[PDB]
Amino acid sequence: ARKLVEQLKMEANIDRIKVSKAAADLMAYCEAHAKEDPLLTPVPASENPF
Amino acid sequence: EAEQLKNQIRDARKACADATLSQITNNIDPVGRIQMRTRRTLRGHLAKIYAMHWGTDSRLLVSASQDGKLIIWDSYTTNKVHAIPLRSSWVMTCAYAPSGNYVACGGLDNICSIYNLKTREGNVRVSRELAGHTGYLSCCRFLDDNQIVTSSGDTTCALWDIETGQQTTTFTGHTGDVMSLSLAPDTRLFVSGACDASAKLWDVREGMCRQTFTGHESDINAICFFPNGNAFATGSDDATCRLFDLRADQELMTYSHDNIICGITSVSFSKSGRLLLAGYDDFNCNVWDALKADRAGVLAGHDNRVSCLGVTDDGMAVATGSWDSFLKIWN
Amino acid sequence: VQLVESGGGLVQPGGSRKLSCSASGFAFSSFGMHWVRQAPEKGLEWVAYISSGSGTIYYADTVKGRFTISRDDPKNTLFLQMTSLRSEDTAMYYCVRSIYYYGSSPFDFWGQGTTLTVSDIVMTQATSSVPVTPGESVSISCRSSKSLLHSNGNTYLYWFLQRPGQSPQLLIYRMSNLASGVPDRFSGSGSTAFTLTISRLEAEDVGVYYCMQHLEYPLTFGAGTKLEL
Amino acid sequence: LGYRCRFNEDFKYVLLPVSYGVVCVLGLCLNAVALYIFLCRLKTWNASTTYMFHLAVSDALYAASLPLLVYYYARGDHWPFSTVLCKLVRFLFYTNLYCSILFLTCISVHRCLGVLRPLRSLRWGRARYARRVAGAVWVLVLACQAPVLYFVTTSARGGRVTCHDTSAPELFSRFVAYSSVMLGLLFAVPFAVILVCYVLMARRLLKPAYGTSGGLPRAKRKSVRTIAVVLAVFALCFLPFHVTRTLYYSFRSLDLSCHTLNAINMAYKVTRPLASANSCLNPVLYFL
Amino acid sequence: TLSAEDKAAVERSKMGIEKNLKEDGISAAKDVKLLLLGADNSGKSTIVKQMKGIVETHFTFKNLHFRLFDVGGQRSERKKWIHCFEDVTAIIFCVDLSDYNRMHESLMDFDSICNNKFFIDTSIILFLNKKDLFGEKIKKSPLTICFPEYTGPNTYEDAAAYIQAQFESKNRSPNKEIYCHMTCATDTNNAQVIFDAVTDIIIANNLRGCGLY
Ligand SMILES: Nc1ncnc2c1ncn2[C@@H]1O[C@H](COP(=O)(O)OP(=O)(O)OP(=O)(O)O)[C@@H](O)[C@H]1O
Repeated sequence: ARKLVEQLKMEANIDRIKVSKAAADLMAYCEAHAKEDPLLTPVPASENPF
Repeated sequence: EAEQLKNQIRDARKACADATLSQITNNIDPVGRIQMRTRRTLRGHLAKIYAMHWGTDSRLLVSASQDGKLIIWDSYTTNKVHAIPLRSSWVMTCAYAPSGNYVACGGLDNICSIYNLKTREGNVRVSRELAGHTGYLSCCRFLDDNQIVTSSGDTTCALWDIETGQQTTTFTGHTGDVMSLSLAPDTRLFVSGACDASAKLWDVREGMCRQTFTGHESDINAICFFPNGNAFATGSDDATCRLFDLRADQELMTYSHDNIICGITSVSFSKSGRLLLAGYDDFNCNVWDALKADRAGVLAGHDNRVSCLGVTDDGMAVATGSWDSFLKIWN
Repeated sequence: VQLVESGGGLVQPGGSRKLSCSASGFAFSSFGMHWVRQAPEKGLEWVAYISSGSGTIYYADTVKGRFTISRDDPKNTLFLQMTSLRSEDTAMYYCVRSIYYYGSSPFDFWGQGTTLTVSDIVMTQATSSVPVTPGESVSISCRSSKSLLHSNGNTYLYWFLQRPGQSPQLLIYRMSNLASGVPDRFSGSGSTAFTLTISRLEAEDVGVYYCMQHLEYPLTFGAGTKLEL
Repeated sequence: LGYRCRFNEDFKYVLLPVSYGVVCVLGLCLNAVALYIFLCRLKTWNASTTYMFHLAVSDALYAASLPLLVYYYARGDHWPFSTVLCKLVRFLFYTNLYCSILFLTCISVHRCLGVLRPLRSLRWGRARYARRVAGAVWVLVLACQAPVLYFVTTSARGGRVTCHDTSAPELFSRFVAYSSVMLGLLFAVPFAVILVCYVLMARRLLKPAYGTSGGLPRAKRKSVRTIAVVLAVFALCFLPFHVTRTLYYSFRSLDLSCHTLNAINMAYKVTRPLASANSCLNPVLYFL
Repeated sequence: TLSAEDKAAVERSKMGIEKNLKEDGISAAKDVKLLLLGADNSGKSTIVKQMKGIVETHFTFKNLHFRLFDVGGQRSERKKWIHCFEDVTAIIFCVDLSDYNRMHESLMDFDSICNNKFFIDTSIILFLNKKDLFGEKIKKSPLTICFPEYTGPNTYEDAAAYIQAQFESKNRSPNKEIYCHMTCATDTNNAQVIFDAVTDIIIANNLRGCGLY
């Protein structure tokens, strides 16, 4: 049980901050790479490998 | 003391959650109906296909099936490049080395075999056989040509040096069978989902668990990293897909519907992380908007349970395997 | 890997002889096989080809009907039966292995040829003899009548270096594709005027350099470009 | 065609039109929906599904051949169309009637082999074999029913032009010989093979296992019930029709008093609707 | 196909690799896959050794290549790898008739296995071994120690029929069938019993697949 409580105590120090920014990070990653995604904006058949 | 620590962790989780992801995301338009059609169909496998993996060149893929065959396919021209016989037909996972010189597989044999693709004799031969896991092999991913991380049903995950053939590290702390693992883009951390309905983030260099996530109700069957590397998604046997965050260290989004009552076999992300693809037991594969809670499309080309799923490194295609012994590439 | 031939000798005009290739150290059945001829005028010439599993068979424009190429995979032997030998057949023939799949390197290994005595897309190598200065980088070029850049992006120009008293070595299989076991100082580029560049040239690379094409079934070698130190 | 003994046929001009029309409508609808399910609800076929598909297409073609016959019989045995049209329609009629019988024989043999030699006749690659068998059956029945294209013609009777289901009245001996040969080859062998297969397969199915408990399994009893139902339906639909046609042709070749010829005419042309109705009954029987 | 090397690659894929795939598929359809289940010291090992991670045992009896997969070495969760043995011909379940705690444990395990969703249409060959030991023990001790609701005679045949009826009571699927068998350590016709059982199962599979219902 000492190992479990020691791991739990060490797991306490994470400095979790800004859940709103934790969502805005995924927002910004999806926004900035939107044009690079071929599935999001389908490519023409001339430039499609398939 | 453990209960007090858990209560402190819960309080710290609640202290940060000022805004829910569903509220902020309402200001952008959805992706709409994602129209994706089958382009190729690989028709060489006989028994049920259990795992498949893409190569980093986004043209070659490796697939594993119950008939004891590792087949490498040319996705563009449908040609089969290699056919590797397996000693044990009960393969549950397969991997492609980032360089492209090696493939790996494992299953109920409790052995993670490694095969050499580029030899001098012109045939693919087995390079190393890694042993030490007590339970079945459920997932394996290369770090490089010499390092591979495996997960097993003995509630442990391990890191191996292929040349040495022994476990460098053993990751311990799960109480249920570990079902899947996913590597970070930098290959410095990974997440493993277990049968204890919990996901744990690991440190390959340190060798100890860093964070634990306890959102799901049943056993987690599939995990996958977000492309940015600070988030991941899970798929469990309660018709639910959930999105966690490493920094916030709690659940962020939930991907479920009332009409969905079957477990999730595989999950995968897109290049931008906007589309979350998940295979189900409805014999289908539902495309989810990651930022929202709304479904965006269905990959209904399979007549059997979809067992494996993945997206290419350039994001131009999606390959889905299933128990109907076929692989389909969707664009 | 080891390809060894035999059955070479003096042949009277109008006679017949057979060439045999002995192979070991590699999966013979998965490899397609070649026969390449070199006259004593330092010119390589392709003769016949057989595919893996004895399927597709090709013959040269000058030996068709006269020659026959056959193989048996269980015995790991490749045969070449030639009938009514002419004075133009006085040359030494090589046994070349060549496997074909996505990303493979064809023409990778060459055997030790046996001499025989009997008593398209043209490749241009205008440079014939070039003084080689050790320690100084050199450049070797080749020319083609028809562009080798195919629609699938594969430009089939091959590079072979023939050491004196030795078989050719596959330096480069497709353009800017360094082969296996070849030092990194070599480099290939081009389009159609291609070029092989050897940065920081050292010793033990003196020989005759040839350029080859794999676009069409009529397969043509280049003229002998020689580096003399 | 000035026959000595003129028959009395008033039943036919009412019975055969309505029967053929109802059978045509029902069989066309059932075979259309059967092809729809066999081509859309699934596209993975085993050695039996191909046989059912080919039987369905034979039944559909047989039903499609019917509108000309119902029109001709409802118009009082009058033919207003060309000779080649009626030759083709009779050829299609008999070709599909015997093709359905051959496909039923194939299904019976397949079931009897799946029960009597289960492991051997089941664990192999057995789809191209079914396709080859179906193609061979199609080719054989087409080559066998080709002579009716030559045989069938038209001939007027004092202002009454009619189409001959048999040959012309002058070449009747050769048609009778050919019809007897075809009756033998394409009825007696398939009927006997179907009967033997189903009887032996039911006999095997009645045998209990070793470690079984209770009575016979519900599967092994409903299978025998379906065997008996299929065999009885086939017999009722085809055996009286063929025996009546044999007696009809034999007594036409060797004449008797007018009463006997009228009676055999009545019997044969009231047994015709059963052989017609087998085609629409087949999808129901093979769906139940 | 538009290039010579592409032509040769397509020829390789369609002529060599597909040839080996077809040959492997032809040679892989001759075998019979059987799952082996039971308790510890229940005779499960001693019958598979008499005929002869995961323990794969194979033998040929009547031009049939039986493959018995002993999964008893798996200490992990059963509900995570039970779907792998979906296409098995049958399940061979071994039950020891000597003791009673393992008897009730085997009742629970048989109930769990029989009503599994992946095995609704999968027949079961149930073995009740150590019958000599069971009779020798029951000639001096009653079966009421095991089943308190047992009201029949304390004789070998009546007791054994009661246990056999107890196990078959767990079946609630009409399509499934349990092929019970009484065997001992010196019994040698077990392979024959499995042969007739799998023959019957194959007959029932043909009946199901022929559209005869
Ligand atoms: N021996 C006969 N005596 C009198 N009439 C006959 C005789 N044989 C045939 N017919 C008449 O000839 C007509 C057609 O002759 P045919 O044999 O070609 O047709 P069928 O087989 O008898 O049956 P259907 O006439 O309905 O098509 C019939 O309507 C029948 O009335």
